[PDB]
Amino acid sequence: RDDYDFLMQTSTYYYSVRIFPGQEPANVWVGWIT
Amino acid sequence: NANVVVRLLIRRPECFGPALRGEGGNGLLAAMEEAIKIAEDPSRDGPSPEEDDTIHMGNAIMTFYSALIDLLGRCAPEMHLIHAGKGEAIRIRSILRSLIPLGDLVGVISIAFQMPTIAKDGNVVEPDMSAGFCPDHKAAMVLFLDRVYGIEVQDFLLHLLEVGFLPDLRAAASLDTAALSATDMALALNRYLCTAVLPLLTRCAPLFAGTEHHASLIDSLLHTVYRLSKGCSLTKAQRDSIEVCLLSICGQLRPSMMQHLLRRLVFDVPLLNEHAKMPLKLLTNHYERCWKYYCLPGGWGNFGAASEEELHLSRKLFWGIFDALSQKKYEQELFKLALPCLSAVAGALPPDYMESNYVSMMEKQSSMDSEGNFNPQPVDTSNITIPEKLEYFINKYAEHSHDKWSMDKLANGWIYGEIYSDSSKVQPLMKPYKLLSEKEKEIYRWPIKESLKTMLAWGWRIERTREGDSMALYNGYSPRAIDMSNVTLSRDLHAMAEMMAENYHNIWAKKKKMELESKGGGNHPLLVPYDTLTAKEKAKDREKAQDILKFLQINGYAVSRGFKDLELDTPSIEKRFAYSFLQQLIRYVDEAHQYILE
Amino acid sequence: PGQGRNNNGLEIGCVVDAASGLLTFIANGKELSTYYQVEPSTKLFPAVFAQATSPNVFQFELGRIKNVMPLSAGLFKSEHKNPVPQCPPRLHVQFLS
Amino acid sequence: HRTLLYGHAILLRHSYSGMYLCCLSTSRSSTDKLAFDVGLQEDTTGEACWWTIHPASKQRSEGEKVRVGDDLILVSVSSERYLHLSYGNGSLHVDAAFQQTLWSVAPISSGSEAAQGYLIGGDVLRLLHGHMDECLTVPSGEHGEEQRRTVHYEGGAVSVHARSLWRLETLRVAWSGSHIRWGQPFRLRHVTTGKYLSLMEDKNLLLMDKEKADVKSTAFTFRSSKEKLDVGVRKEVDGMGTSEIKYGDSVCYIQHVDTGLWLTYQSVDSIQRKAIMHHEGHMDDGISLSRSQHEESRTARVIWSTVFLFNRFIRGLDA
Repeated sequence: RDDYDFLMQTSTYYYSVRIFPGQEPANVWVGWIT
Repeated sequence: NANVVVRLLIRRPECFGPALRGEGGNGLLAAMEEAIKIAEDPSRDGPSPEEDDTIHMGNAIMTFYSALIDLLGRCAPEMHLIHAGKGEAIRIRSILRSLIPLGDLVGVISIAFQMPTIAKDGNVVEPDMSAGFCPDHKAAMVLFLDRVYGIEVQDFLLHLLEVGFLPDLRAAASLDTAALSATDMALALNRYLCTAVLPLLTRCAPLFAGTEHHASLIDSLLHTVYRLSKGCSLTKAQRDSIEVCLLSICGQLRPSMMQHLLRRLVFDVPLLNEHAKMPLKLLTNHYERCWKYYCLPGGWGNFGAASEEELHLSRKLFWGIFDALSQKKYEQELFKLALPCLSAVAGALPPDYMESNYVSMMEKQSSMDSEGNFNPQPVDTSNITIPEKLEYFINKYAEHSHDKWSMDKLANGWIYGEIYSDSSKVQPLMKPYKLLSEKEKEIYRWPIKESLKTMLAWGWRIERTREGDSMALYNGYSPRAIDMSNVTLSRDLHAMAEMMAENYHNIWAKKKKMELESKGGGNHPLLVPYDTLTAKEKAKDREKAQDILKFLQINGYAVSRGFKDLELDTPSIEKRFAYSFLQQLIRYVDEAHQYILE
Repeated sequence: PGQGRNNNGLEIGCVVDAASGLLTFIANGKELSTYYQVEPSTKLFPAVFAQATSPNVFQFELGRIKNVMPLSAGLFKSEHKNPVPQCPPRLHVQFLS
Repeated sequence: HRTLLYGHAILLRHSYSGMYLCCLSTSRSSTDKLAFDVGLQEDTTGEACWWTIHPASKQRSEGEKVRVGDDLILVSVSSERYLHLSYGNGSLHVDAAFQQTLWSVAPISSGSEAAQGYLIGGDVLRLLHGHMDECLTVPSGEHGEEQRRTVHYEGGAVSVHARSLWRLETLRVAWSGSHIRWGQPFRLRHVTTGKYLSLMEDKNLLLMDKEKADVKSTAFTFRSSKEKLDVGVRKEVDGMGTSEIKYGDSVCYIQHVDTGLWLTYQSVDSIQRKAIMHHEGHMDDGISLSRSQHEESRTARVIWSTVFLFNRFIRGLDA
């Protein structure tokens, strides 16, 4: 079980990107920009 | 006299027949189906306790309903009064539309006939006029449809063409052999087409403008009409009607759509026979209307430009017609019809045009042969042997196909077991492809090997990328496999898949052709060429080619075109079209000078 | 690993540590060697650049994984302590034009 | 004012809604594809709203005047369909079909021959009682339909509220809009709750439903004074009648038709005094009649028709 206290004290965030089967991954880049 | 008749008929609804009484009435289409079944059943048709004395009840019901529909459609008001806005005419239209739904009319049109078939003796077995569904029945339905409902929407026009009209056109075009031409079936169908269907498509010509989506359907229509135009039993009026319909449709059609029809035209016009007269005018009109498409480097902005393959076809057409007219003895109206075509093609052709040094190879002109108009043969690949590297790909695609088959059996409800029973829906073959045996694997593997041996026979280079090798280097049951619905190939691969789809349809064409001649009768409707086939017919073979190429791409192997040009001779002015044209003109002028000197 | 997309579409995971500025990427459950370290007070916009070879290109999943706080907590101040992932109407995809 | 002639086109307007009868051209598919639905339409434009009357008996002829009592067949101008009654369906339905059904036109009232300020049948009104202006009403809307069933005298804002509105309904279908005369039986209907005033066997006033509201229980009359001088029998006149009861000025006493009891107040203490049925009655039992505005009556009917539908909706959702 994920710790509720750990989640309350943490500052780490997440998102995921699902490349659909058929879209060539060599033409897709994922990450962050400013 | 029409308003009074309509009012009396609606006052007494008993005149509309039991199907159209309005209470407990199945409908016009259901009445036609019941009449088909009655005509099929012997007991209900005849009295069953003198051929003229005998009355076929099904045909009588069919004729009654057809006559009622014809009368109502003729009672429908004329379009000029409707545009003027006469409320009485609008009311009559509303009443007729309420009485007869459109879907029933479309269904009755979509009902198909029964072609005569050849027998083992070589005699023809013929269905009777006296009993059965006849084209005269659909004639009244078309009259109703185009007199009260009207075709003013492109979507409705193309849907009707797909469902009702195209199958009848294909049947008429397939009944064009020497023996079956004189059959009563063919004469009735030809009269029906040339009197009802083709004039309707001629009046609905402007709707054919924006049909880029239904390119296959339009191409099939063009091929079928042109094929029907070559019939022998056709009369002068029918031939003129076909010419008018083709000339009307092709003018509104876009230039890109005419490529497949031009492919056949460049093969028949050089003959310069009597039948070539209509193609001459069609070519003249097309190349006069679309002169900017070829000559101008950009062409129409919306339409686009040529693909150099249409340019090669146009060059071949021009030179073939020129040589054929030079060899042919002078025939006044043939020459008078052919000269404008030659001038139009010459004007359309860019004077700076570069002829393809890489001349087009492997054309299937043998498929579009002169005799029979369809010779189906695939590119034999028995001599070609499979490479050893693609064995892993073959195994992977075989296991993937076995998994998809297992998808399908689980969805249909088949259960794994150890006993093989078809009735019990128990299948020991639900085990994994690795646990399959060899000729349990072989049924999957054989089409796989055949397809890419067919690839190899065409000389295409198949290779595996280093990342493709990284795949293999990395190296009952709940089946769960790749969903390739989203994977898309480039256009070049789309054309590659199209051409293997054509070849794979040709293979089935051969097998079905020897089935045809083994049984000696029952010509299959789908024996028409790949170009004549429509989208729904083409879909299965197209998606087969798509998924095999897609699996190649996903597994990482690379497929391309194995042919390479030795040298592109662009600088050479000699093979410019103007060079050859002017040189031939100079030779002709010199010859004429010598002849007049003698 | 290779062949990871074929069986199931790749789910590239982007992990940002707002307290340390460490950007770590996880692909198919394994942490990729590529990593970044940003300056303090840096504002990072989630972004995906793609050349489409398919009618369906990709998807923006706003979920969370083990021991990692969901993105709607870092984006919105009202949901700072809400482990349940959320996609409020303010969040929307933008493109460069 | 023009006399109807056989073969003319007539525009019927629904008295309550104000919308006109028409052929809807959207059949509900009552096993007859050729049939059309018949409903109400707001706009007079178009030939769908108009209907043609034709003689259903060979006695009459086209162009002849139409008597009050006749059989008539109506043909829609737009669809050329007879106004038809669907016999075959399990539930009787009205629709436009090619089969013809005989219709009878019964006169209800004539507006020209109606005297202003005099009670006529089918009026929504308040039974004002006494001189402190306490009007007969049901308890307020605390959402309890069962305690909405009692009847009492109340004063205050209930006079200008919609819970004190009653509709007078004659026991005669024909000429239901005639002038109400003394001793004429009628039944009172609460507009908001849709329930009819009635006398229980235990000699207590209680509202009971449309289905079970019998004539013997729900019949009341208006008498000039308290004398025992029985009304007997007075057979009806086939016309608008003579104006006898006048709004406000006249004084009436409610009397049950069967039992003969007189309506009176409980005299036990807004005031919330109970209304009881008594054979003697008190010396102050006179009432007054106040007409209600058309907007107010329409609003009450809309309130009833909306609360019924929304209660059905809520019950279905709860199920």
